[PDB]
Amino acid sequence: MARIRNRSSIASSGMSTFYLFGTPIVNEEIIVRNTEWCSDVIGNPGDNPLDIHKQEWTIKPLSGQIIFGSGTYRSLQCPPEYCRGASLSHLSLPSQSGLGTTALARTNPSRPAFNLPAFIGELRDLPRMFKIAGDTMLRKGANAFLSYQFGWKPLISDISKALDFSATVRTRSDEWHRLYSNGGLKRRINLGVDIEQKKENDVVLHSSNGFVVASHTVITVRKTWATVRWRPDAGSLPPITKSSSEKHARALLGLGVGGLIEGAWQLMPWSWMVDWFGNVGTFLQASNNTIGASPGLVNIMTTTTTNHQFSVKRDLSDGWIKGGDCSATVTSKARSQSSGPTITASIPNLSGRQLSILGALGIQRVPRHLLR
Amino acid sequence: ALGDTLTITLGGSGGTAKVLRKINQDGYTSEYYLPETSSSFRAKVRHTKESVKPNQVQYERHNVEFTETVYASGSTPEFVRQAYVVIRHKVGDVSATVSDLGEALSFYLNEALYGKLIGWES
Amino acid sequence: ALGDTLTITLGGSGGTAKVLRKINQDGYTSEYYLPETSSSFRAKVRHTKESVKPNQVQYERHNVEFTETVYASGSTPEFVRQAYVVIRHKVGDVSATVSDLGEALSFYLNEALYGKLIGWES
Amino acid sequence: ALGDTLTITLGGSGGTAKVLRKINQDGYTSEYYLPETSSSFRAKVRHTKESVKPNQVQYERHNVEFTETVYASGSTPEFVRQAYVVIRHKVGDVSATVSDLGEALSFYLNEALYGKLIGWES
Amino acid sequence: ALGDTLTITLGGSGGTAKVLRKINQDGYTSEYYLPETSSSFRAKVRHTKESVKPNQVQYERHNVEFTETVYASGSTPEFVRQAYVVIRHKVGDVSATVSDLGEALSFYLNEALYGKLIGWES
Ligand SMILES: [Ca+2]
Ligand SMILES: [Ca+2]
Repeated sequence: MARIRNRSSIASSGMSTFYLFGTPIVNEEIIVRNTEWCSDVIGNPGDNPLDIHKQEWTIKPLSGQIIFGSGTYRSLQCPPEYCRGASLSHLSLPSQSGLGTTALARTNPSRPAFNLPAFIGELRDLPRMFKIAGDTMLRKGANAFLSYQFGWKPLISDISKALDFSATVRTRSDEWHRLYSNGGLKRRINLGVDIEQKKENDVVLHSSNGFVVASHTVITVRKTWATVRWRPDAGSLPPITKSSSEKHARALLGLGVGGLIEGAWQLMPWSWMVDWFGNVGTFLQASNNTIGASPGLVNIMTTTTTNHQFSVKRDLSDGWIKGGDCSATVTSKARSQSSGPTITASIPNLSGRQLSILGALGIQRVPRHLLR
Repeated sequence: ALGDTLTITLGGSGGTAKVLRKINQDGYTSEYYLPETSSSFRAKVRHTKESVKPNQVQYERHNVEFTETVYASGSTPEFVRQAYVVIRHKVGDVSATVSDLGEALSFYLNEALYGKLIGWES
Repeated sequence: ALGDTLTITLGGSGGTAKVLRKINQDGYTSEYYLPETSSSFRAKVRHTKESVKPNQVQYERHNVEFTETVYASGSTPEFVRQAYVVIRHKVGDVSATVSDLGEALSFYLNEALYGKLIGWES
Repeated sequence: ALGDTLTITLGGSGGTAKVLRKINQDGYTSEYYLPETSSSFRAKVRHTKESVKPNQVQYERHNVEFTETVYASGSTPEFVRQAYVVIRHKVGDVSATVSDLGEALSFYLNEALYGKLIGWES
Repeated sequence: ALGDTLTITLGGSGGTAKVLRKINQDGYTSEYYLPETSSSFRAKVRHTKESVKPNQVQYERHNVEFTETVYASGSTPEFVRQAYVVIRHKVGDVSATVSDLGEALSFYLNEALYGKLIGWES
């Protein structure tokens, strides 16, 4: 729901009196009324526009007195009556154009990715290689594949490397799935700062108990920035399988060659490895080492502020009048929403050391037909 | 998000409707309660996963229970009546077939079969 | 339940009214929060059931709590003012009697008697 | 300078027009990139000046590179196609005749000459 | 920022306008460049903090630098010209007074002063 709220604070107040016949004929009051009003939206989880209009004052009260026959007038600690209007506005500034499009164009995180190795095609086939090799060697002893400089130790080294790769890909998948949450990836850009100054002259500060004129100077500042959140498109995420079987497999491998010679090898988690290797292989080949993404809405925030400072001009005032310096500040803030044409980006998944783990696994030197 | 109230119709579609009220909500768990003169009604709903066995495809398990406590009267101590159901299937299975299984179980259970079961007849 | 909003009227009937709303719920406990320039308000509601022992009657306890904290100003440090009431009764007893006892407690306590208790006389 | 995008018309005049995006910038270096379903386009600009020597000539080298790579398909791995040009001259040289030499080199290269060159015709 | 081009009018407001072009930006550090047949124009802007001292006030620094190089001609070797300003004041102090300082200095300097100043006068 959209609500409009108004709120105010008292800045200063004072008293001014005129005596005649020894009587206070007029003793009128003066108030400074700090004012601000805001608009905001609540009850909707989605980001909403909002804006603020806000103003304050800072006044050094007048002082002094003058005497006449049976009558006087005095403005001690009396803030100037000029503040009763307090109407102020920001200075004109150059207009911005097409901020949303530029932000969307510059913010795109698509960038090239690491090249996919050739063995990723065979990635799905690793488990039966190892199973059949171990089974044949156990059936016919270790003498097998001595012609190829192969044995128990190379096999265990290769399977350990595969488990390392599996855990690394698992952790990376966990990280991607965490990223899908909490609104996706956020980025920020800056859209410049505009500063302008001017001068003003002959500002009447008081119209009773004499007259007061003061100089005027104005300062204006504007900022502008934009933010967007890039989130992976649903369904493009990698497999997110949890993994405690690898701990068990590593525990078995610690038994050494002697353990695997015993009934230990029949405890390998072949089915899990086959399923997950096939899933990851088909996913990697489906994509190209990348996750897709789409942009959410684009927002722009533009704060604007100005200062209005005065200095009392003493050449057009009654001699008894002293002081009267004052300053004012006006601030505004805004939040607004925009959207652009559909865009899709690609972000690398794994790079270098991630994919290089098993690029030279030793079992590849045996002909396939013996295994196949 | 079943609603702030749950309706229990004892004796099937016959009647005797009781209305339970929400009490506690935490960790994908809910439970409702209603006191009466001589008995109390309560329900519970839970969700969880199993402990993975290193050669095992993940499952999810769903259960809901009804409990009936009767306060002690005379020389007879208090006791309780309950009846609950649970469902189990892999993570990421097709929901249509899993749901389809279960309505068969509901259809099988009725007055006559409950009468047989209470008779220790297997 | 108890509604999303809780209203407290300082000064009793015809007094100053403040409004509270839900922030979190857990373990049969819910509590609310309100901010104010020189103070703040806290509202809490809790329920509990005493542990089961072999041979004696089991009890269950309900508690509600109001408290306001006045932010420290100058020399004066932080301090609070709170008041809470609890009801304890057995699991199976009739509700009307407990309600009547609570109503008696509520009716007995009034402004003048609050002042007299601040008077320290027993 | 260099705009937010770098336009490239592969195939010479009249070809398909692509528009790379500004993606990185540092130390007089900037680079443009664009992703595509079967391939990608890469364009970077670099500048460099050699260090000062006691008695030698101070030279400056520009570099511009286009790079094109196609993703793997089946058993065929990935491969990349690129071509870059450099210009070298002293710090205070006359710019216009350097531009004339650049025009000469650009004009000499044409599709026919590229065809002759790739055939290892020396 | 302030833009990508800066105008240098040699001889004050007399004329001879020169337009440098932005070449780089690294961490609040900017410099523009422009080559000419017999000269090169370059400008630099920098902002920075002093080393933090446990019990001394922090200071702002602004630097604006102009330089010029004349290419070797005949037997005359390379040589340079430059003129730069520095402003120092504490962090958070009033900006307008600091502006008035510095611009007072800028008003003080004029052609006659440089004519005298270059004559080693003091
Ligand atoms: Ca029945
Ligand atoms: Ca059905």
